[PDB]
Amino acid sequence: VVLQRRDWENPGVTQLNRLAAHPPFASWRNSEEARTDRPSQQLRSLNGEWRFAWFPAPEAVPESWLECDLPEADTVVVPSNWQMHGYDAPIYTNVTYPITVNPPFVPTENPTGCYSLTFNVDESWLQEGQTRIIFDGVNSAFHLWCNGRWVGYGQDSRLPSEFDLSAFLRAGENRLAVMVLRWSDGSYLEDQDMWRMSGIFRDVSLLHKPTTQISDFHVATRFNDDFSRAVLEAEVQMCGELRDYLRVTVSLWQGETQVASGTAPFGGEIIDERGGYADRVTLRLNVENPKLWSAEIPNLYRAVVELHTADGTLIEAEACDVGFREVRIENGLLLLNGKPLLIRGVNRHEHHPLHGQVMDEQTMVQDILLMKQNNFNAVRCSHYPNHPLWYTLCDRYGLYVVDEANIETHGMVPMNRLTDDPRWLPAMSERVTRMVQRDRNHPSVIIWSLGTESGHGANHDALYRWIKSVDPSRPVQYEGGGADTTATDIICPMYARVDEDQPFPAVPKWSIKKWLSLPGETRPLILCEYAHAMGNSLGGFAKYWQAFRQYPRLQGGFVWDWVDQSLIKYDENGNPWSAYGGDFGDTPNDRQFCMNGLVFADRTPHPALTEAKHQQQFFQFRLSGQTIEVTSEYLFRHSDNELLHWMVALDGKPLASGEVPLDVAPQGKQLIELPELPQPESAGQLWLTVRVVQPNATAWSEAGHISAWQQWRLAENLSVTLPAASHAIPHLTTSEMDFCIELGNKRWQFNRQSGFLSQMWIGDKKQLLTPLRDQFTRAPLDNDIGVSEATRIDPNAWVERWKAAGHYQAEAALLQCTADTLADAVLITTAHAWQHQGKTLFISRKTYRIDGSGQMAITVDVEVASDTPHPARIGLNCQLAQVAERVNWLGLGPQENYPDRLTAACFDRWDLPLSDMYTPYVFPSENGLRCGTRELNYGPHQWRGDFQFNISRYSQQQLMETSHRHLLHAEEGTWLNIDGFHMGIGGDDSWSPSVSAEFQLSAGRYHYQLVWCQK
Amino acid sequence: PNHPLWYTLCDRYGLYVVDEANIETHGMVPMNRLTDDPRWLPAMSERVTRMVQRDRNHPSVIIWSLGTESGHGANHDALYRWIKSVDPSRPVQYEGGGADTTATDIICPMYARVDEDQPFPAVPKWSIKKWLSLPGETRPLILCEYAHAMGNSLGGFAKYWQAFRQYPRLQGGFVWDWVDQSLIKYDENGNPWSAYGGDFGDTPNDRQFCM
Amino acid sequence: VVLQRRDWENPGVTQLNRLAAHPPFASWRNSEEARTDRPSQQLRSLNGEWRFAWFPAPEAVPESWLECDLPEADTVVVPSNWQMHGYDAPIYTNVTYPITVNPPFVPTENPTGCYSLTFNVDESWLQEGQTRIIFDGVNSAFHLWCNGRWVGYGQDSRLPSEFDLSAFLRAGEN
Ligand SMILES: O=C1O[C@H](CO)[C@H](O)[C@H](O)[C@H]1O
Ligand SMILES: [Mg+2]
Ligand SMILES: [Mg+2]
Ligand SMILES: [Mg+2]
Ligand code: NA
Ligand code: NA
Ligand code: NA
Ligand code: NA
Ligand code: NA
Repeated sequence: VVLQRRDWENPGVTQLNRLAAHPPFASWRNSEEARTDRPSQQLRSLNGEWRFAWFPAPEAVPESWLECDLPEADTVVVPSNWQMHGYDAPIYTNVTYPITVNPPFVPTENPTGCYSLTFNVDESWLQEGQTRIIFDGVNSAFHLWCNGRWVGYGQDSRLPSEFDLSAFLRAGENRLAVMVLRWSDGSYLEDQDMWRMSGIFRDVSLLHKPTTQISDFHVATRFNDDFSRAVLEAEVQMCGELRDYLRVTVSLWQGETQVASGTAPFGGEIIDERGGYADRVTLRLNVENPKLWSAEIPNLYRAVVELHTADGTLIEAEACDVGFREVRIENGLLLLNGKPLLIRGVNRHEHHPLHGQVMDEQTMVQDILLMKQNNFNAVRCSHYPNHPLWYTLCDRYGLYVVDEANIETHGMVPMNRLTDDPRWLPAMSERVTRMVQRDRNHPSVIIWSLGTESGHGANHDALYRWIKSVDPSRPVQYEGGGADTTATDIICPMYARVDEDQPFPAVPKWSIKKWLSLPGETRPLILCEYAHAMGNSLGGFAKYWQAFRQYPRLQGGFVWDWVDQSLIKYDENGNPWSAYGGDFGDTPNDRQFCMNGLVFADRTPHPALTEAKHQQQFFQFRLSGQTIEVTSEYLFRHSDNELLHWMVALDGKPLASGEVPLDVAPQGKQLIELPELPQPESAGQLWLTVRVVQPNATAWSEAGHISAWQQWRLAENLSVTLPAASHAIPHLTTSEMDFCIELGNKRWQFNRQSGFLSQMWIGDKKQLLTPLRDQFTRAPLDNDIGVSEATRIDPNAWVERWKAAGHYQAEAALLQCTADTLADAVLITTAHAWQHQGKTLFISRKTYRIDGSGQMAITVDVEVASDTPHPARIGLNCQLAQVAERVNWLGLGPQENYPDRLTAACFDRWDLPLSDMYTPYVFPSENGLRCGTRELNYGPHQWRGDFQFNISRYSQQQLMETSHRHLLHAEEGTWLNIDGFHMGIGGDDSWSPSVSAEFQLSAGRYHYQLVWCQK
Repeated sequence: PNHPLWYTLCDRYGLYVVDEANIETHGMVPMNRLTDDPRWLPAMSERVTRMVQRDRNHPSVIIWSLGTESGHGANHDALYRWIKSVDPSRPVQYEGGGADTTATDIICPMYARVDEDQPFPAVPKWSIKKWLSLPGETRPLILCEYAHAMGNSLGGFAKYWQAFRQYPRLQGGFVWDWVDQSLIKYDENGNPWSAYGGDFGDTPNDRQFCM
Repeated sequence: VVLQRRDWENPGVTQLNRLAAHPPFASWRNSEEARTDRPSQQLRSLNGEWRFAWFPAPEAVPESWLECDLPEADTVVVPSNWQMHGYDAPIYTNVTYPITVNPPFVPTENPTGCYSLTFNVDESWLQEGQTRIIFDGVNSAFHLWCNGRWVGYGQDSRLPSEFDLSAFLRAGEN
């Protein structure tokens, strides 16, 4: 009947014989083991080596497989995605469905994973009680057999499917057969922008419960006005035979101390004309001065739920961690424990570069640590319920969680075609209701989400109300249909900009500041997605945080996103490389658009992470005279693990430093008076830097962890002393093709046909491999290219405007090249025009002054045609012959920083290996820029001025021609790009121009000056 | 939902209609055991949604009902909101769980009395005059059932109508009910007689309570 | 698979292959007929004399009934309640369910009404367009076959269940 019914092409069948959803169970038979959360003899893992065979369709599966192991099958580890063992290709598509849109049907060619396990069951498990199997995650649908007999069927890839195996099992050896389908009608609700994989990718377990059992329990905590008193309310349900001797005890523990306890027989209050629930009981425990849970101090208690007889014989115990906290929206503000939150959030998919969508504790812990170390306090489960351990870890480490139903129908036209259809209400309801039933006792979950990108349909309204009715403790949000529909308690837009309206028809994205005050609007605004961190991105991040801090009802947002969804492939030599869309033969695909993370797949930070850390700081600073004002943004905790280190330096040379303990109340202020600083012995700019340091290790950070910093310019003494007059006078030599200048062991050559410096000599060793030429282009960033889908060739994108205007094609045309001998110098004057098909794009006018001290002063004045698209940069580039080990600069750093992403960078003297001056974005682009640089040192060379630079073994040309970072090859010398000016990188989104007007190079006329010398 | 012709005739002759979903779980213990269970939401939703989809163009239909005697479950709230979203032109009413829950736009009690309170635990039937002015209450009151017309009955009918006329927000009600549910049986001579519960060998039965 | 699935003991299955619900249709091919609400040639009634047999359970239904009229069956008027034709007793109960309260299960002794009809369809309906069958009320659940082939299943006693018969119909007797 299984092949005949085709349950995987019927949205009215989402399960068969599946048990009811419930909070995490372990069926402890000892209360102390429940209290301490130790392992339970009644909960076994079936994880490990299973048997697996791949088939192109369920019709290709032999009947013998149900009762006997296939000899051709392989032994594979479970949990796994079968794409990660190479049985078929993972597919990366964003919006467009990986299957033809013909609901409820899927392709007849539907990859089928046949899993099986031969395993033991002890006789004691079968002599009494109930033995069930739990599949925490099967993608996307499956039938289950046990000992050759059909058990049931399940859909929804991201929540546990449980089945009663009591009547199916024998003492001794037993065999499970699991037929997993890659595609089902469930897939229509699973159109997340991620790799499309399949298999048994989450834990498999066996759970033994007694016949008379705890079948459900809900924990609620309510508070008085000042949170000095709480009532813990615990509703407990049983299954089995009802009896007068039955009792439930809920006890609450803080460490080894029992704080409160209540005991009652079964039988709820009368609720209607037919009485009440005889199979339910509600316990109420008073708790004076509860320790409150927050992401700042994750105070937890332990609730133990004992099912027992009147005289104390235990039947079973369940338990959970309890966090006493209230979440409510009042007067337009989201309040936690009566205080308005500021969400420093990030979206986090479950992704591993080797294991695919299988999650392990180590990876989860690594993520949480990195998130907290970088000043995140919140996470969004984009876009499905997570591995169950995730919530336990967020409970214990302290992160706010948006728990989100596994519903996305992005690729439908229009987006709400299914979600407005009552025929799809049952499938949708189970994704929402079974999530709430599983996760409702986790304190870390503060907000429910109805899913993502599924338009706004009547089904959303129905399910919104269901949650509000079933769990009044948490707000419900949902972004679809314009982010402010009747199905959301919070205005939760994606990539709405700070000041700029994007007034799309029907679903406009208003400036977030504007959105709050639209006539009749009163709700809080928290972006469910913002600051798209794809490649070289997070330009404009500081603008969001300034607005968040200024506007009470702007309460933050969740960055998109945490980790690049790249996957490891191996080349012919067996060396690993990072792969994206299309690299597995998957087609259609959306290329690099799966890589939007603040960290690489292996959790190495992108440069943008530090910009997020700095903007998300919990301490704010002001300077007035000798006084630093420190303001705490903590809502609950005092600064009891913080000291302020301060340092004053003169152009990188340390002058004075000290330490002061921080003693700041939540939302409080502390004034720190700096000692009288000694006056500088020379010219230059004094800089004050402050860092907040955590002396002690925490659960989430090491001793000496830096949590916050800030810099200010102090006194400046401009240099008024002229350089010591030189005896020597540089000599000019003139040929038809060159102007050469010589001074001691130094020589400069200017090509009279090109008009550029073609060579320089130290001794008589050549310094250049390529001439020093103007550059007005950059290897395009992902933000420059501006595509969310591989098929789109968008004329509006920056890269396309540059290409169409001929910026990449423009050839320098020489207008002037003259040489004059001065009293103590040689002056070379040049002028070039860059034209494309008769149009003058740019004019560059330069002077090079070479004096007797060996310094070459370059003055550059550029004209940019007002009607050409604003250029990516205004600078010079050359390939140096030198390959040196180190780069030393006085400027902003140490990490990569761009004009609209430089707030985290500090001004100082930095020294790094050359390789650190390149950022290995998996899709190569312009990278490694450092701004506000007054001095750069590389080998024998020094450049001085006020410029931005990048320095690497890769030319802009190679970077723009190369699609993968592992395909890059170090070129002969060192490519140097020195920019007078450089365009913003943007990032408000990555599929439309996102660079703010103040960071575009639109001034028309540009001036910069550089001194090049040998040190 | 009735035979489709009923709505056509009510349109043309002129009667106001409460169109009601085919959902009643009276015999459950407690009454909301199914209607508060998410497993039964799909079956319940089709009884509501497919009614609205059929009858939403009939002018005679002025109010939707979520069914009767099924307590008050979270499934009622979901479906209440579904209707309000899909068809804002008609109020939604539902009596279960005490006649004034979050799943009803109209206080719609059954057999609430004019002056006399019946303060049952959980689901009290207040005096209708008193019900209207309970703290915070602002909704209209229309009894979905009153004046049980069983046998020699309708004593005190005038008392309802005096109150309906005096109180603006007491906007009437629906008598229980129109027609006796008696069935024709025939005796030895082939003479017809009116039969009720039990007269077909049906057991358990509730006798004349169908009339 | 019909007897094996027991769709009538599963609240997750309320229908199979049932068409979307909609307001009353008549598919007029003349605008003046639509305006005046006169009969439509495209809306036929199948009310009248049908064949009927009673069984104590669906397991008792002979497989031959799918493709051939039962000789022991009676000719009855439809629409009708079969209790009113004396096939079994109507039950009057108020609150207490007529069956043991054990959701989603019903008694094994489940009175089964086997209705059948032989009918002709005019030629032009076979060549073009979509032909559906509408059951305005069936109490309480039913499976449907057309020319021996299974069509679908429906619940809810008080709303129409509609099924596309286009791929099932043939020239002559159906
Ligand atoms: O709006 C979105 O933009 C992201 C683009 O990377 C990603 O597709 C998210 O899943 C989606 O919610
Ligand atoms: Mg299905
Ligand atoms: Mg999407
Ligand atoms: Mg059913
Ligand atoms: Na704010
Ligand atoms: Na993406
Ligand atoms: Na590139
Ligand atoms: Na009145
Ligand atoms: Na009655």
